[PDB]
Amino acid sequence: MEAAHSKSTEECLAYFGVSETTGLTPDQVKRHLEKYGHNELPAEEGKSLWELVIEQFEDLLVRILLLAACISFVLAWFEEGEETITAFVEPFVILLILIANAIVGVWQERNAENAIEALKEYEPEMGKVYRADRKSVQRIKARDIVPGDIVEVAVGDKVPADIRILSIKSTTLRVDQSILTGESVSVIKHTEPVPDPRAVNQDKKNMLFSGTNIAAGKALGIVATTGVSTEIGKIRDQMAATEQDKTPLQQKLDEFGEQLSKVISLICVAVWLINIGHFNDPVHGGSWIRGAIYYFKIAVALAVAAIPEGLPAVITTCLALGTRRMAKKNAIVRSLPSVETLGCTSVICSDKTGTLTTNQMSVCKMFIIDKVDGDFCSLNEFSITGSTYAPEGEVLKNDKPIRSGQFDGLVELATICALCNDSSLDFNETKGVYEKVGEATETALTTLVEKMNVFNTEVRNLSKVERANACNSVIRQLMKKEFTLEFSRDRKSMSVYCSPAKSSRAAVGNKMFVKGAPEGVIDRCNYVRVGTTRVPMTGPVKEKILSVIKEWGTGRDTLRCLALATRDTPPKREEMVLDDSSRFMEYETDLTFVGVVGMLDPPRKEVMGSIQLCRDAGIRVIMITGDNKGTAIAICRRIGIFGENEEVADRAYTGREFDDLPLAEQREACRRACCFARVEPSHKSKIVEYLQSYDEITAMTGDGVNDAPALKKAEIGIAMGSGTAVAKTASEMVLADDNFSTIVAAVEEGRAIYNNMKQFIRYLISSNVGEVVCIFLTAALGLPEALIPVQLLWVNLVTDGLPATALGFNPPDLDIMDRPPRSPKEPLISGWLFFRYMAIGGYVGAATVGAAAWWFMYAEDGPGVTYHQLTHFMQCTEDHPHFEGLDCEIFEAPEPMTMALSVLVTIEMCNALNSLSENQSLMRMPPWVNIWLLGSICLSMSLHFLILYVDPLPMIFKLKALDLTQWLMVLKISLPVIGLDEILKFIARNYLEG
Ligand SMILES: C/C=C(/C)C(=O)O[C@H]1C(C)=C2[C@H]([C@@H]1OC(=O)CCCCCCC)[C@@](C)(OC(C)=O)C[C@H](OC(=O)CCC)[C@@]1(O)[C@H]2OC(=O)[C@@]1(C)O
Ligand code: NA
Repeated sequence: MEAAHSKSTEECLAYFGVSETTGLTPDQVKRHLEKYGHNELPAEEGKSLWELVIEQFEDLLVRILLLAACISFVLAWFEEGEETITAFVEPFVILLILIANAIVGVWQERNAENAIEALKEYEPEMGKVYRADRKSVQRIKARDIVPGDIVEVAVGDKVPADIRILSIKSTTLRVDQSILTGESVSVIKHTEPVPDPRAVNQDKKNMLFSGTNIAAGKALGIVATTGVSTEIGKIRDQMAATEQDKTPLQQKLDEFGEQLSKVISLICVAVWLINIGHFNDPVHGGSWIRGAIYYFKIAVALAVAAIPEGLPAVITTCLALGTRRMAKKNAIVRSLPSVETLGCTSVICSDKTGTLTTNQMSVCKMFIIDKVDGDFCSLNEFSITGSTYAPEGEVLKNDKPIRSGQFDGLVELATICALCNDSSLDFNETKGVYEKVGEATETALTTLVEKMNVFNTEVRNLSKVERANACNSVIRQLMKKEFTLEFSRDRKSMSVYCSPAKSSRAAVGNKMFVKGAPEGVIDRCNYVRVGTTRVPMTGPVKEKILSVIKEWGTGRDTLRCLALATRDTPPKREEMVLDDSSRFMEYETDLTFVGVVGMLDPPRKEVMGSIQLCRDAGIRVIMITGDNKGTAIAICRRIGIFGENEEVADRAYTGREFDDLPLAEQREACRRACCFARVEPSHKSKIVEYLQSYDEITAMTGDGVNDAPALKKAEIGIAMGSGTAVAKTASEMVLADDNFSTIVAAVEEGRAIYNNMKQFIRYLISSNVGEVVCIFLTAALGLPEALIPVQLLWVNLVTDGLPATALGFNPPDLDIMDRPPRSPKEPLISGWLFFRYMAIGGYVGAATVGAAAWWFMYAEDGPGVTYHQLTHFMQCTEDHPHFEGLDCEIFEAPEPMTMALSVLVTIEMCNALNSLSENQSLMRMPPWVNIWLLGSICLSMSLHFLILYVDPLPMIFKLKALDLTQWLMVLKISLPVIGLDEILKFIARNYLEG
């Protein structure tokens, strides 16, 4: 039964055909188990180790590298020679990267925990049932529990399934439904049916939800639903059905792989098309076995030259360090790729209480009735100082200190606040401050009566701990609390039944003290306290009361108002049913209005400016609160969301108003709203969807399992540090200090990181562009290989990895938050920038190839080989007289490759400096603006010389130490790359900035 809350206890027992006294028969247990299944959320997909390794080879680029590893392995096999010490090195390194890449991918899934499995933390192992096969209670496995089962719970027990309460054996039953919401304040349950079939869980006062705890009491019930059909199971299904898209960077990177694959293939065809002329070569002569190895050697090199092998490592490093940085700013980011998404945040939906505000309640104002004389009326307004829970403050009338005891109305006022209260104070000796015990709202009343002191009790003589509950205890000794009628949202109030102390043999003198929302309470007030006297409630007076309430709540005070009334003649104790909470409003009628208290939940000191930062950054901020629409709007105006005098009729909605709109007007409302009050449980997810329908990168806050699907759906789900474990696991970021300002600080940091990420991404890919051209040129012209896979890998992983990493430490722009959010579809390289790297790559490709060609020709250490024979170097071993001179093995010399490599390295060191700013020249933004970058370049070169001198290394990379003259030639051809980019930057700054 999904609607068991609306059904009577007799109807639920009738439905399943079960006896409350005996329970389900063994046949019924069988039939119900087979029908509804076991009481458990389905097990997650057990991704095996082998299946996990395979996923690491599903990426397009790692498959290309895998293919390039195979050809390299085959070529390292089928070869003539005895020097295999530098043959199987190349295919082994490529394989090592793939394996190392596969190791990391497995290490992540090993440590990653999804929120769906975090929900299984809330399903207990055991559960107690009554079945017909036994007299006493039998504790069985909770998964074996079925709908229709008669279950028993007690204090400490974790509720095994969604249960319709049948009988409460103890006096009262308190349940901790904190895993659903955030308020750990235990709620009271009953057995009477809840009329509304479409009632929310908060109002289902006769249900026990799977996962919650019995704070107090012991009761018997019948299982309504199990497994995924429970409230927590229905949430699990929503999360499982929620499909989270990849971050914009991941979508661009994936796009990059798709296109890099095409290019790689295209080039291969191009190389073949250029060498079509080999079809006109005689079949007799030459070597088709050496001609094939050449075309396969350059193929392997082409792949390695294309893939930014070091990029996924550099990205991860930047994010991990940024995460550590954000952690110090109270922002705990859980997913590394979410850092980018965080910087693209266009809309931030934050809860008010605890985040936008301090959740530190404090009574600021209050008023009683001073005089009612016909059409004439006067109130007595007061003000209270001190915003802390400490009993340190005074009461003022017109800014003048007054004694509360001199007002009879205020004595009754304080009496209500002390007795109609389930909270208290406690001075912490460890911290040294007064902390709250219970609800923040009720505790604010506890603090108030300590400041008022209507009886002028000697409180300056007491200690610090005894000072906490002083004036309260004085009032408690006056009236004896018989019982309390709990709060309920249907009547929005609570009350306490009290009898006088000195009254052992009497039945006359009882009083009821009511508190709650002003509207409902005042409507039930037929009388008015004027000091000790009482007058009938009249029109003009009632309006005078409601007006001030409207002013305090909707004004710049933004106060939450509570109405306090007393029932002078409460119904007889015997004529009251304390189990039927439906009759409570009736019990709280014919009241006498005493006064109204106004309390403030002050906004954080940093929220005001943080909101403004968002306005500057084009980030819309939406408030979600429990306040009424009027107060909600007022608080928005106070914190700067709304202009103090701007129209907001179409920018603020209640949950009910939002439901009354058609689906078309709902989507429209979300694109312009900034304030949601009294929101219904399903609305957070709905709002996110609508925001996503406008392609908004949405941030969303929450702290309970109720908000879990919304947190998972939003691009950046945000959880509170004081929040639940499931909410945290369902989020992308955790606010350690629960502060809204932490969010904004995180977004700014998110922008700074991605800007630097744009740099080393474009820097590394730019290098790969130049490398490919080098491989293409050396294949098109038919030149000996200038750069080999082993060398290119060292560059892309180490030599260029260090400057790339350093580019992630580039100083952020000063106008970071003075710019609109970045469009997710904004490409990393396009337009004139595409042309720049198109030119730079062409330069690098020519410089590296040219440097190798320079050694074969116009070099002293090199031969006098002409161009015509350098392109036909594969024919020197056969057609000797055509190229008579030196040995044919000189075409495999290590010197020209070192010249190419050193040029590649040097240029990329220069291009790293060119990557400090996109358009700003080095004359405007010097290289020493980034000290980390300069240090990285020094290290990269030190590692370059490392593999040039340390004997085991230059053999592996096929390198030889360059002469001073040769090194000069490297600088002659490398350094002017700065001038080239400088010109291109100059063209961008003066002929494109429109
Ligand atoms: C490693 C070497 C090059 C070949 C390369 O990256 O491939 C291209 C390709 C994949 C794109 C291009 C490259 O285009 C070429 O260089 C083609 C010329 C071929 C010359 C050879 C002679 C026959 C990028 C690299 O060119 C330069 C000019 O910047 C820019 C950009 O890249 C980005 O925006 C960064 C990716 C996150 C992408 O156009 C990108 O694909 C698109 O989806 C984007 C948006 O990605
Ligand atoms: Na999410």
